[PDB]
Amino acid sequence: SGALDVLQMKEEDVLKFLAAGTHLGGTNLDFQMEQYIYKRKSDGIYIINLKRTWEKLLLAARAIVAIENPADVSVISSRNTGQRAVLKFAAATGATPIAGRFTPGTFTNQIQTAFREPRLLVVTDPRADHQPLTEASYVNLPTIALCNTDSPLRYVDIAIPCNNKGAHSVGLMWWMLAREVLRMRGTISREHPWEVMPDLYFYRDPEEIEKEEQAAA
Amino acid sequence: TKKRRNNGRAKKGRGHVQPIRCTNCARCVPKDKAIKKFVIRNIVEAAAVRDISEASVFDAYVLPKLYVKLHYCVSCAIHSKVVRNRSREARKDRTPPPRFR
Amino acid sequence: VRMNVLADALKSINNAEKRGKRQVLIRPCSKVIVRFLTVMMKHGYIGEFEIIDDHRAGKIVVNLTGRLNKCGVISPRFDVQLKDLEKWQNNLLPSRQFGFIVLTTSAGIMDHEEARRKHTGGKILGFFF
Amino acid sequence: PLAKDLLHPSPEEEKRKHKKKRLVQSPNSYFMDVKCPGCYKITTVFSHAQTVVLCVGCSTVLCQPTGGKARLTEGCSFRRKQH
Amino acid sequence: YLLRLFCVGFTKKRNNQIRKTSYAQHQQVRQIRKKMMEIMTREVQTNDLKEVVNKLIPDSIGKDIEKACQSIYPLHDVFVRKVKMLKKPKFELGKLMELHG
Amino acid sequence: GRMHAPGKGLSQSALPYRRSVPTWLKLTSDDVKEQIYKLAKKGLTPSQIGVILRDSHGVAQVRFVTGNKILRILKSKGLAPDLPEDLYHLIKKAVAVRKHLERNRKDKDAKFRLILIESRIHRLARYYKTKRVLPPNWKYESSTASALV
Amino acid sequence: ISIKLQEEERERRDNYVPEVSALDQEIIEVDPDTKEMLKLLDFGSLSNLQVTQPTVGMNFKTPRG
RNA sequence: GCGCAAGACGGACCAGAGCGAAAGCAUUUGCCAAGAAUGUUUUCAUUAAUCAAGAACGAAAGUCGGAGGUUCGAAGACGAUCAGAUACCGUCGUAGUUCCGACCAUAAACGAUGCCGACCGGCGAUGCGGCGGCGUUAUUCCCAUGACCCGCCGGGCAGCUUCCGGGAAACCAAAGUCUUUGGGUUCCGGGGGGAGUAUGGUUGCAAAGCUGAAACUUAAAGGAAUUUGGCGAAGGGCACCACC
RNA sequence: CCCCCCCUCCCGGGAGAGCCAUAGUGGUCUGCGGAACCGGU
RNA sequence: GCAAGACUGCUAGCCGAGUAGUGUUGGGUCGCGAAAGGCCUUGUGGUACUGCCUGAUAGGGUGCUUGCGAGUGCCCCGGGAGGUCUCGUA
Ligand SMILES: [Zn+2]
Repeated sequence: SGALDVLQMKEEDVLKFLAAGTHLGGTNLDFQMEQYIYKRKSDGIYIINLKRTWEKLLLAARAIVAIENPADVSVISSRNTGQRAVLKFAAATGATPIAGRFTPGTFTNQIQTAFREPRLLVVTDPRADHQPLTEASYVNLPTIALCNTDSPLRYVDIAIPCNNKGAHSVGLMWWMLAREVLRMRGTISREHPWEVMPDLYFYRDPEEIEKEEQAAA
Repeated sequence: TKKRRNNGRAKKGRGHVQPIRCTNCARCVPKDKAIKKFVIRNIVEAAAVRDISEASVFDAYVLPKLYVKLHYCVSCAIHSKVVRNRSREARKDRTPPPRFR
Repeated sequence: VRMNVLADALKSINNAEKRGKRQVLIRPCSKVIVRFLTVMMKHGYIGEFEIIDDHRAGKIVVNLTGRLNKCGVISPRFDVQLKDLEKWQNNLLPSRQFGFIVLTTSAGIMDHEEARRKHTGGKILGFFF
Repeated sequence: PLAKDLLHPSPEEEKRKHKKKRLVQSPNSYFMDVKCPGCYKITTVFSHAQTVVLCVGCSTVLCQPTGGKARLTEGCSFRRKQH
Repeated sequence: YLLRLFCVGFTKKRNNQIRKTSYAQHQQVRQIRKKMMEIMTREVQTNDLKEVVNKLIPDSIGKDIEKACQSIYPLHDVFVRKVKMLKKPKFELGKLMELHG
Repeated sequence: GRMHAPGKGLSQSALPYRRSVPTWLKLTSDDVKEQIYKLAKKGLTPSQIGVILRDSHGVAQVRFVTGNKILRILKSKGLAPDLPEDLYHLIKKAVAVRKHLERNRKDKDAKFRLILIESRIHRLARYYKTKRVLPPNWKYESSTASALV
Repeated sequence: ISIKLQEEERERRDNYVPEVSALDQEIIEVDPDTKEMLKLLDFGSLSNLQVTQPTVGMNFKTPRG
C-alpha cells in the first residue's frame, strides 16, 4: 500500500479526486474519524487526507482479492444514488449485489430462498444502511465501509474516508476500487491503465436521462 | 414506578418557585409546572371584518389584536382538551406540533 | 480525600485493562508502587513501564500485554503468619496453579511463594491474578 | 483510542490541555519587559500584574490590573524574554 | 410644571446571531438605566413645557437613546411610554393664550 | 474540595520543573535582602512582599535565588510579628463581621458565616498551639477584639 | 415485476458513456487549504489548477430555533 | 370620568436560567457585610475527610402583647343541588393572612437516591471567568474596550445517544468500576399488624416534638413488567336487531 | 384634444467616496559591511 | 551607503491644507471639511447605476406590486411613441 513503489498514487488520480469532490466533509465531527481529518477549513467543513484514502483503498482492495472465490463477496446499496455502480462492479469483478430493500432474512434465516452467506461485505454507508451491519454481527462476516466524517463507525473492519453525498464521488471511488482489484488480481497489467471510462459508474438525476435521450440519436 | 426523566416541571436547581393561579380554575399550581399559552386574537377573526373595515372612517385602518395569556391547571387543561396523552415510546418528544395557521 | 494511593492505582489499571487500553496513567507514585510494578513485570503480566520524575509528584506510565484478569488491594493493612497464608490463598485466589499474593516482609515487597520457601511473613499489600 | 501513546505527543496536544493536566508540568504565564516611548530606563513586569505599576522615574503609569493578563499602555514596545 | 417621564427599552437581536438567548448582565442594565435617566432628565430641566413637547412630537429623545446606548449593548426599541404630571404653577391666562398663538 | 463551600475549585500557582536561577536576570542576594528589609519596614505582609517583588523586580521566586523563604528571613532579623498574617486577617474579618452584626440584629446568614470563621479561627488556633508557635494560655474571645486587632 | 420490453429504456441504459468524461475540466477550483494539502503529497503545483480566494464570509451553522 | 385614603403584591419581561447549607429569594436607588468560580513562577507548610456530646438556621399552620388590618378565607350563619349533604356551588362571616417582638421544631423539608476522593466514551448547547483567531458595529486609520461569530480551558444545573457496565425490571454515565466480593467514614432495617401505641424520661405556658414497648393474631402483606379485560379516558371505523 | 396631470418605453447632457490606471504623492517589509572583545566617566 | 522589489491615504494643476466648522467612547498622528487670495506644463483613458431619510455606489432602518408571495420597474434637464408588465388564486 505504501511499503512498495508502484503502489503509490498516480498523477491523474489526484485530478479525479479534485474533480469529483472527494475531499470535503460534513458539518460535525465524529470521534472515530479524527485520524483522517487533518484540518478544519472555513464554512464548517473538515478535510480528509487523500493519501489516507488511497492507502485504505489499497488495503481494502487487497482484502477483497485475498479470497479465491469471486462470487463470495457481496455489495450492499440502499439509497437511490448509488445503484448502477455496485451492479456493474459485480458484473465486472464477479461480486453479488443487493440494491434496494435489503431483506433481513438473508444471513440468519436458513430456510428462505434468498439465503446467501458471503465472506466479505461492502456497504455504501453505515448510517444510511445499518441493517446488514446488525445481521453481519450475528455471523462470521467482516464489513467494508465507505464512511464520511459524520457517519458513525460500528462493526467496521476497514474504513474508507469518503464524501458520500455526491454520486460522482461514490462512482469514481467504486471505479478506482474496481481498477485496483482487477490490477491486483492479474487481469489488467500494471504497466498500462485501462482508463477508458469513469462515467460507467456515474449516476445522474432523472432530468439528464431524458435530456441525453433527446440529445443523442 | 417512576414515570418521567424529570420530575414533571422546570425545577432542577431551586426547590421552590412562585405560585400562580389558573384561569378557569383557581389552583395554586407552581409556574414551572403549569401550562402557559401565548395566544394572539384579533378583535374580529373572520366574522364581520369586512363590515368593520367598510364602516371605518380612516382610510387604510388595520384592526388591532389582543395579546393576553392564560394559565391552566393540569385537570383544567386536560378537561379543555389542550394537552393530550400519548404512548411511552414517543413520550420523549419535547418538539411542539407544527404551525400552519 | 485521597489516603490510599495504591488502591486507586490498582483500581485505575484494573479498569483500564478491562476496557483494553495499552498505556495507562497513575498520578501518585511511591516506593510501594514501583516495587509492586517491578514484581508485576518480573512475573510477566505487564510490559515496559515508564516513570516521570519531578520535584512535586511523579507519574507512572504502564505498558499492558492483556495478561491480567483482576488486581485488587487488601484494605486495611492486615498481618498474616506462616500458618495463616494458606487460609488466605484458599478463599481469595481463584486457583493454586496461578494467582499470586504479595506481602511486605523484613526483606521487602515480595510474593507469597518465595516467602514460603524462605519461611518469613508479614503485612499483606494486595493481590493479582 | 486503544493504543494511545502518552509518552510524547505533538506539542499542540499539550498546548490545548490544562496547565496541570500536562504530563510535563509547566505553567503558561511568562516574564516580559517594556519601556516608555519618551524615556531611557526599561523595567520588567510579570504577565499578570495584579497591582498597578509605573515605570521608574515616576513619569507615566505602565500597566493596569485585569482579571487575566495586564494590559499595557498604548504606544509601548516590548518583547518576550526566555531562557 | 413637574412631570414624571417613564421610559422603556428592549435589546436588539443581531442578524448574524445564532444564539437565541441574548440577555444582558445586571451592571450593563444598571449603567444603561443611569445613562437613560441622565439623558432624560437633561432634556426636560433646561426648557419649558412647550419646547420639550415639540421635541417629544417626533422621536428625538428616543433617537438620542439609541444613539448613546448602542456602544454598550445594541438595543432597538425605546419609546417614552408615559408622561405623568404632578403639580402645576399658579393659574394664569397669558400662558394659555400663548400656547394657542 | 473546600472546607466550607459546597463546590470544588482548581485555581492555584504552579511552579515549573526548571529549578535554576534565571540567566537573563543579574541580581545578587544582598540587594534583594535589603529590599525585603525596606519593604518590611514600610509596613507590609509577606504575601504582598512576594507579589510586589515578582511584579516589579522580575524575580521568579525568592527560594530560587536564596536558600530560604520570606518568614525565615524576617524572623532572622526579628521584624516578623508575633501573630501570623492569615490568623490576623481572619481575626480582623471576624471582628468586622461581629461589629456589623452588633447593629444588624436579624441577619441569619451573616451569623452563620460568623460561626464558620470562628470555626476556622479555632482550627488554626489548635494547629498553632500544637506546633509550638503560640503559648497555650492564648485564647481568642470577643473581648480580645481590641486586644489582637 | 421485471418487464421483457418497454421500448429500450431498460437495463441497457447502464452500458453507454458520454464522449466527454466530465472530469478533465481545464480549471480546477481549489482552496489554498487544499493547495497546502496537496503541495506535500505528490505534487507541488499544477498549471491547470487555479488558486481561488478563500471564501470566508460571516459564519456558518444556520439555526432551526 | 376626575380627586382623596388605607392595606396587600411586585404580572407580562421569567427560561428545564441565576444565587444560597437548606427552608427560600424578582420596583428603582443609597449604605454595610459575606461568598463560589476564574487567573497567579505570592505566602503558612500537613493546617486533612467524616462526625457520638453540644450548637446555629429553619415554608405554612399553631399560642402569648400591641398599632393597624384591602382582598381572600378554617369554625359558623343563610339559600339551591340531593331519596337523604351538617359536602361540591353562591352570599356574608370570627380567629387568622401583613409588621414588630416571645416560642414547638414538624412536611411528599423527595432528586422517595448521605459526604470526600480516583477512574472509565461521545455529541451539540446554556451560565461565569480567562484565552487564541476571519469579518461587522461607538463619523470612515491604530489600540484595548461592549456587542457578533469560530475553537480551547475549570467548576455547576443539564439534554440526546451508547449490548462500556450495572439492575428483578422500571431505569442509571452513575443506582458503574462486586463471588474476579476490602478506598476512608456518619446515620440507619430484618414477614405483615399491634404501634410510632401504653408506661417512664425529656423540652414546652400552649398544642405536641424526641426517646420508645409488651400480650395476641396473621401466611401472606409488598416491588417490577406481560397478556383480552374494565374505564361518567382520549382518538379512529361500522350496523336500520342504532339514528336522521 | 380622453385631459389639470401623472406613469412607462426608446435616445442624450451633469456629481459620486467601485475595478484596471495617470501628475504632486507620506510610510512598512524584503539582503549586505560598521575591523574582532571587557569595563569606567 | 548600496540593490531594486510587494503593499499603502489625500488632491484633479499647486500653495492655501487636512484649514475654520465638524464627534461623543477614550485618547491619539484624531475622520468628514472649504476657502479668500496668490502662482504655473492650463488641468484623466477603458469601465456599472442613483425610493427622500440619519454616514457615500458601504454598513444599519425600511415600500409600491392582481388582494395574496415573487422576476422587472423607481437621481436634475430635454425630444418621439403608448395609457391594464407577469407567474397559480384560500
Ligand atoms: Zn384550570
